[PDB]
Amino acid sequence: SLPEGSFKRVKPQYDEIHIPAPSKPVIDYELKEITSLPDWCQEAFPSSETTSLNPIQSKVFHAAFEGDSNMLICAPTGSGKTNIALLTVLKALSHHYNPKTKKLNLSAFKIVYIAPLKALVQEQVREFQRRLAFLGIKVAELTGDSRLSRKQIDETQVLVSTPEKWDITTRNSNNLAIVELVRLLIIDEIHLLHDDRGPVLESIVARTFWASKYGQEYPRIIGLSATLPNYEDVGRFLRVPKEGLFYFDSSFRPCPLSQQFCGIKERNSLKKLKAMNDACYEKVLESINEGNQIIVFVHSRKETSRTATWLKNKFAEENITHKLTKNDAGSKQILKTEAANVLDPSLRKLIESGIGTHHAGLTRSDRSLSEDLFADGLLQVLVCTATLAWGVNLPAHTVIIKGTDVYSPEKGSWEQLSPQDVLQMLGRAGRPRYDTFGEGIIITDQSNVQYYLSVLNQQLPIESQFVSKLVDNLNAEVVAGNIKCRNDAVNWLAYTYLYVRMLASPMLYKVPDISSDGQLKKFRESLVHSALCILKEQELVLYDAENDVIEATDLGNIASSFYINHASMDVYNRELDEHTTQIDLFRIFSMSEEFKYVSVRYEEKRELKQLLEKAPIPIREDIDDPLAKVNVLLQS
Amino acid sequence: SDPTITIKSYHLWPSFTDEQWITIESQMRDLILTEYGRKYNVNISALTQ
Amino acid sequence: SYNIEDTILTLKESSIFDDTDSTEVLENVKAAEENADREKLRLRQMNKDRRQKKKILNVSSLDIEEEEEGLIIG
RNA sequence: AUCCUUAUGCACGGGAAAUACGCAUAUCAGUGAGGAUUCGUCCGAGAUUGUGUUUUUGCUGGUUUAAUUAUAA
Repeated sequence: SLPEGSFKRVKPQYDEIHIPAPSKPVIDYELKEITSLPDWCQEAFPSSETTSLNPIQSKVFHAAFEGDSNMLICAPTGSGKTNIALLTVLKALSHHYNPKTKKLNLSAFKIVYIAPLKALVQEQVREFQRRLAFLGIKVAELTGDSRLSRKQIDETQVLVSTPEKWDITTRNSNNLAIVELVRLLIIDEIHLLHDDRGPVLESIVARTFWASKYGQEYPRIIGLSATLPNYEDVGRFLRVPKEGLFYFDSSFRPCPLSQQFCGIKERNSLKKLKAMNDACYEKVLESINEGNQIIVFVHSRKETSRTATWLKNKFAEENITHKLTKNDAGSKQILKTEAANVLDPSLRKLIESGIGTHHAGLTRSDRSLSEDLFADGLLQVLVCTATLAWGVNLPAHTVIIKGTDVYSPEKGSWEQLSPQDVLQMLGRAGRPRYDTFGEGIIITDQSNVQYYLSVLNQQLPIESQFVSKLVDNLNAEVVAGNIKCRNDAVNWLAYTYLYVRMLASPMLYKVPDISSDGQLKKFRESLVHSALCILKEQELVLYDAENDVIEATDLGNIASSFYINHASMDVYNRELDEHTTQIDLFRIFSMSEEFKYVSVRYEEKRELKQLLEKAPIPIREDIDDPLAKVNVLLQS
Repeated sequence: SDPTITIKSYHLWPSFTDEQWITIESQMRDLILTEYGRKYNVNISALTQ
Repeated sequence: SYNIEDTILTLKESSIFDDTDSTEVLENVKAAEENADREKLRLRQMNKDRRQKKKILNVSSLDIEEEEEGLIIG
């Protein structure tokens, strides 16, 4: 703690603590060069700028060729991960691909790359194409908007999928040949397990080990993640051999992250918000004089525009010219070409000032435009929601996170910024390629700073949320037919990620059994009981308490196929009726649980009002209710 | 919760120390703030002092 | 003797002289403040929505009138 | 070394008032201001003049909704 805070500044509005940049790594190792590779692998790095691998990569690489084993990398994800995955891919290709005969063996190996987001999948795919073009490989996307069919999967070799669509592809019974063919299963951002999509990954993992026992040849599993505690427990979840585990701290990061907080001493929201804006302004003023390109995160998208307006009138009151003093002719040109043409959320004026913003709710084209302009650097300041850290790789020298309380429809309450989101926001930083270090900043209330220091140290385990997704996963598995009884269910649950975590800390995750049942037999079986009661109530699976026999129903099969959540499922069950009509169909569709996170907005409200007058299919609900918004959007 | 904390024949409420009350009062405030919202569909966090 | 509903029921508030000879009701303590806080809450969120979003209500005669609208042996 | 008296400074705690507190390149005033008396005497520091503010001085508090993505084709 004491080494972390070096220096603290006290200011009238706020008390700011300035953490120094992390230490540079000790060298016990050799930087591994490219000429050490075999013949075909030397084009793995077609542009070899250093001709030597980064501090993280070399050791993990030679270990990766040396062993064929399940591996885990907890790393800054400083662009180091992309190349490592590429290299393991090339190894599998060489194992199925002869060194002498240069014909690539296409039908032997199959590869899967699990990237949480569609956009990041896209980016990855272009990377894999660039690096793998010399072998003559088809690298194509299996997920979502990708829209690959029954055939192209067979044709392709390397796959880049999102977790959801990969889950649904491997869940289906007919394709199992492809699943067996895949030798190489790469999991990017295994730290996702903390978040509620992570349940899908652990379910996929469980299916890989447990579900294919009739062919029974286990594929190579490579986890790739941001640095996280309880790495050992992660390995015990997967298989991981002790040597495959590589834990690298932030000292191995390309640009050391200078951590900074401002505690806010104010309480009432009207002065508190003003104090935050003042602090942000002060930071921006310190940054831009150094020629620093800056990002300011916020909670909500509506917050972005008003924040940028505040920076325009305030920042401009201070000095107008300095933001663009250079190439003002070309800045006027490019700015008018971009802003004036495609933008229509009254965001053009912000672009024109040269403080822009990016958020969900900005047009897809406008969105790409803002990214590009901020890359060129006519945009000095970029106000953003949480989309960028999660999605896009583009780093920016200074990163400010404004505020604590985010509203989550999960609770229906304002919670604190969750650590897993904070960390990935801090990830985008001073550019590893160009700049030397980053500036992280967190605009926050002082009382919660004590919390953010620790959670920002990344001492927090990847929390297992399997409790919510357990039921649906179990149903899908019964549909596969792999579980005929409670004992089978708990054996599958032994390879489940919550199992490990329970073993580590039973009372944290509410194991009553504790001393009893070291293997948590009765705890596992009790969860299965709990699941199969509600499933049976939803007529998803057949179950009997004392006799214990399991079988899958038609509704359960449907939920498995289209990956409907169990809540959505029972909603359909009751709300659909014999006499239900066209009006009620849209209402039920709206009621689908996947829209629970949807809510009506005040900038949306005028267009909603115009719609619902002329809407052909009537709405029983009203403008204030999100369901009505959903089904009118459906009509549109 | 704690049977070791004994209501005498004299008193109504059980005898605690101060800090035990300090926690209990928070636990009691929790029921109020959760059920007011839960009944009225109102989020706890957004409430002003 | 008129009821509204291991539960206990208490007398609802009524004026002496305005009540005079009239039917008296028995309601639950939590149910009375329950209903009152549901209705008045519905009025509060509509207050914040009206004043914030600056919308003008249709209301008038029938709506305000309908807003004016708002046995056991022992 | 303990204990005590007086005056002054700082201060925790407890009251009362703000028709009350002050200011003066200004006139006097223990070298006698202003009063009192039982008619012998007795008390002993302000009085005039101008002015500032005075239902009030400073400072505060309350009230007037993140991202993301899943079908069998």
